[PDB]
Amino acid sequence: GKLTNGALEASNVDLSKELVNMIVAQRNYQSNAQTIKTQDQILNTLVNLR
Amino acid sequence: SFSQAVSGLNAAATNLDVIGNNIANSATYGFKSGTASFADMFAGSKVGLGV
Repeated sequence: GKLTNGALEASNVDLSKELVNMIVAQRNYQSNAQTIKTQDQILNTLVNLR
Repeated sequence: SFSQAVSGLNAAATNLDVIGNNIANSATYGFKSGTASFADMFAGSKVGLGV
C-alpha cells in the first residue's frame, strides 16, 4: 500500500471491546471457584461419619 | 477521535492570523492582500482525517 507522510497508526485496540472481557473472566473465575467449595464440603462430610 | 477536531482548530487559526495581518497593514502604501485556502485529507479508508 502507498505511503502518506505526516501520519502514524493507532493501536487497533478498542476499549469498548476490551473492557467487557475482564468482566466475563471475573465471572468465569468465580463460577469455577464455586466448584472447589462444593467439592471440599462434601469431601469433609463424607469422612466424619465415624 | 480528537484528531479531526484538533486539525480543524489548527486550520482555523492561520485563517485568523492572515486576517489580523491584513487588518494591521491597511494603511501601508504598496501592500497586497493575503488569502488562505484549505483542502481536505483522505487516507486509505473512507472517513476523513480533518483539514
